[PDB]
Amino acid sequence: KARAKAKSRSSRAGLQFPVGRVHRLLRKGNYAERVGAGAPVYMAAVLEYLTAEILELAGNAARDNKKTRIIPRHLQLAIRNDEELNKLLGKVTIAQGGVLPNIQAVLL
Amino acid sequence: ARAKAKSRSSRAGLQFPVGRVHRLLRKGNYAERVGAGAPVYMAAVLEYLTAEILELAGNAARDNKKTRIIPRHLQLAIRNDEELNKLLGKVTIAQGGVLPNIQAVLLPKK
Amino acid sequence: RSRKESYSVYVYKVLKQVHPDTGISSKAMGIMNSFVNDIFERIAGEASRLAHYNKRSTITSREIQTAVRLLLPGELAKHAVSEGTKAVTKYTSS
Amino acid sequence: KRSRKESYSVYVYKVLKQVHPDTGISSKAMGIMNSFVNDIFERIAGEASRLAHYNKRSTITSREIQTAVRLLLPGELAKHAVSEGTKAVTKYTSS
Amino acid sequence: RDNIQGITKPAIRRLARRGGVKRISGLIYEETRGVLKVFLENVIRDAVTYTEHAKRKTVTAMDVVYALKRQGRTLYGFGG
Amino acid sequence: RDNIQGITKPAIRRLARRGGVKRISGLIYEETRGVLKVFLENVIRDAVTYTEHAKRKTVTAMDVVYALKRQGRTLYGFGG
Amino acid sequence: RRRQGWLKEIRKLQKSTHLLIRKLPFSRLAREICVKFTRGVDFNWQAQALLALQEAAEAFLVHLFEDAYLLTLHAGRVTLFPKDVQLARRIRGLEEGLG
Amino acid sequence: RRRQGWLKEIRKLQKSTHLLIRKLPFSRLAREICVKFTRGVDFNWQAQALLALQEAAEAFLVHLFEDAYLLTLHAGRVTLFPKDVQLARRIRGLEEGLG
DNA sequence: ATCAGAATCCCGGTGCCGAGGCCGCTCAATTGGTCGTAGACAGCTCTAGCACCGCTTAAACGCACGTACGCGCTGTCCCCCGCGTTTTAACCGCCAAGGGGATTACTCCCTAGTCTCCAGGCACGTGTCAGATATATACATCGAT
DNA sequence: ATCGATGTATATATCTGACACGTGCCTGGAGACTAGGGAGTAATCCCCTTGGCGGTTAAAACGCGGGGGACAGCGCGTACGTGCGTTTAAGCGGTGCTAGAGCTGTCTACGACCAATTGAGCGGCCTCGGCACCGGGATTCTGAT
Repeated sequence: KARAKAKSRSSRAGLQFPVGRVHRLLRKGNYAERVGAGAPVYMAAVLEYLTAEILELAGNAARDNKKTRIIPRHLQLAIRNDEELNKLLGKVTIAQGGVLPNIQAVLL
Repeated sequence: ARAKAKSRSSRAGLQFPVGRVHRLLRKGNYAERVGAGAPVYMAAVLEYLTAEILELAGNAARDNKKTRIIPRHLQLAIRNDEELNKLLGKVTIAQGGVLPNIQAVLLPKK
Repeated sequence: RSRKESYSVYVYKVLKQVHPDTGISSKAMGIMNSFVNDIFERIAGEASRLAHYNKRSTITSREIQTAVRLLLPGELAKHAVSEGTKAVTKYTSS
Repeated sequence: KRSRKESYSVYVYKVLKQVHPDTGISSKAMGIMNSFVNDIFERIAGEASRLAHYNKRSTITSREIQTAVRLLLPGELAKHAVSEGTKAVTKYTSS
Repeated sequence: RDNIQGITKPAIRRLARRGGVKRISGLIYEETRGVLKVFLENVIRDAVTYTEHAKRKTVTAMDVVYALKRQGRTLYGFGG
Repeated sequence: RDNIQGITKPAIRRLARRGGVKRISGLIYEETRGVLKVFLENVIRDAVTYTEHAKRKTVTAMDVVYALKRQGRTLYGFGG
Repeated sequence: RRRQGWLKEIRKLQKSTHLLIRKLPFSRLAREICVKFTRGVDFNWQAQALLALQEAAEAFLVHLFEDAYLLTLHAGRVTLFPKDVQLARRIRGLEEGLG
Repeated sequence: RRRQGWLKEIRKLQKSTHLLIRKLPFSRLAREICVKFTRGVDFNWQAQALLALQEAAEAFLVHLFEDAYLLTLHAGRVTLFPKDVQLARRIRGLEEGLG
């Protein structure tokens, strides 16, 4: 009737990350007294960019292993093979992960 | 008409102001409700920590023949005691030099 | 009963857009899920500290903008700012 | 006109003149004590807030601050702090 | 058989082979067991206090991951 | 005379003498000036970002203390 | 005729990802350590928490051994000595080494 | 008439409390670094900000030099080399050492 | 064996400026009621964690041994420090100007909050294929001659 | 100064369990509207930062000469990797048991909120003493004597 057909706010942003769930978590997160309207959309864009870039590195790392399904080994190799992410994710330890294939320079 | 206003610190018998700590917790957005005994506990913890650092600082100042605390004595007092050092290792102290020390191999003869 | 909300399905959709035929196991999906929660908590901490330092009560888009500029290093943050601008310019319409 | 600009200076004066009667303090050391107490306050309050959020409670009560103070300061320092906090709440709940 | 020797000599040798260590002194086992013991005491005390707050009697994955978060080494893959 | 040349070589040797260093290589000066430049670059970048959010044009002491607080080296003695 | 065979082991362990310590020594060591802080009461353990503990501890020890091996290589040595791991623990972050 | 005098210098400087690097070159260095981020607009500086910057930078550099001194001592030398300070900056990590 | 000289430390004397005390004030802490909801608590139901046991086998272990490597030592040469001289820029004091930080008033838009409705995401199944393992084939790499 | 045994990499078969997809559902997101206060913006004051000038003087710079220490190399001994045979304990299946985790329902103590009051604490100002500095005397290391 008089109620319009519901558009999700993610569809208004053209993004995939859930805007409404993030709005609820900012309301119960209690970081700030009030929650502005454009701020969860901006944050959602930031997460979409981060997940897209990390998944792109993970997909190329999966193509190097000739596998089409992502294992944590692919994330570990994708994360430490990018220096700007290495500054981002240096301090996190990744579960089910190995280390880089790095043998020290005295090989002979 | 009503009773005489007593500070809540006098109800706890403490020197750090519970009322100001309550005002800081209410405007600090940490939680929506604040329990009654939590600022009292905070006043106790801050009172003891200040007493610890001031006791070490007063002994450190009396060791340097001085009766008025300069930041040098605070730095020396904090870093000599291991237990506080572990807490305060991550904090730089302004006007603070490093502990008077030298590695033992550099001292050649005794 | 318990809902146990996770970002799994959104990770699946963005994965489907960037790489069509690539799948994901459950442990790597959990890795992505806790990763998204962690970067969320850091950005919320930056917004909380900056909102309290400057005596503002609300987080607007400018606060998140300077927060993402502060926490992520280098050009990754700049392109994230570009993504946010393209988000906000389409959010305010319709 | 100027703002009030509240601080922690006078309590450092009272606790200093109680623990040590004859000892003074400079203004730069007073400012360093002020920033110290604000920093350790922010860590303890952030610890209690995160821990209260993790277990899906919404109130900060004295138990959350108790587990927070045992968690953050290392060793017997925290043990004595627990003792003083219990003695303080023991006095406070009387009235 | 005491329990600190359950962390065997070939296991620590394998950990060093992951670390790029080519040759290994024989005195390293006692010290490496020492640092592993101090690390485990540090994490287990904090995780047990996180369990003690919730009035529970079982260490769950959430409390061990929070205790690792308070030492500054966050762990992914087990909840947030 | 470049702007990093205001950091004189007796001053860098004075920093080394505070550090317990007996002898100092002649090559240390360039790298020490470089590490000073990169450290100051990262801190000044953080503080100027904090200034630009507040719509002010002057780096006050509060910006330097917050900018150092977010890199894990909090400084006491200049306000909270 | 054996020349060197450690190279296959190091590259095989850096291309494998499995856990390096057996689950039971880590389990009973963890329970003996946990009863020492909770004043004698016995605790139960979820399996995923204990597995996560082993993943974090093994990653941390691997990073500590790479750090001490850089300290060995800097002083002109080639075998890993205990003074190197001691100096590595001191030069690491004071908070990170011991809480 | 030549005697070694480093011991009186190290004993005198480690009990000092004043700022040890000259103030004004540090000031113009901070201004010339600052002009590279605000796109040529001249920013002003309060004095207490530059004083705090000097305090943090000097304590950090002293901590870095003592730890790199532990590295140079470890190799049996007594002189501090650039490879030691570079290795110590790597071993402190990516967040505290490089930035 | 032994101390002149320089250096270090300690002590007496002088001066100054920042600490600590005092006073007015204002707004924040306190008090007293009031109202609503988080959580304490009792209880009940059920998963999963611990305990036990057999069985197998891969992994741990001890020893013998050859040899790679740490370490003391030595010689060589190089580069850094102490000292002396000349130059320079930081520093201190003074002063002016103006950008901008800080405050107040005024206004209005944005967001908290309420209520209804519906659809996205989650629990639960389910069918099928990528990855794991075994097997065969060949390439490279080290060893033999 | 070339060829052969074998470790090492890769293609092929053949499955399973986890994975990606389908289905019912319920609760959380969305729509519309109202109220109130956070904050945006303009105007103004003054402050304190920047800029500049003159002189000082201690610090920087540079050069020179001497010697402490870095580094390459050699011999020795010790301790470590590797191989082989023995053991043992970890892991996997299989059952069973119950403490305690999780949910639900009730209620009350406890905490949010507002208005009047007053005093604790804060800004401004003043005074004298802890401390900074200098000078003289006892103490202490170096390295010639």
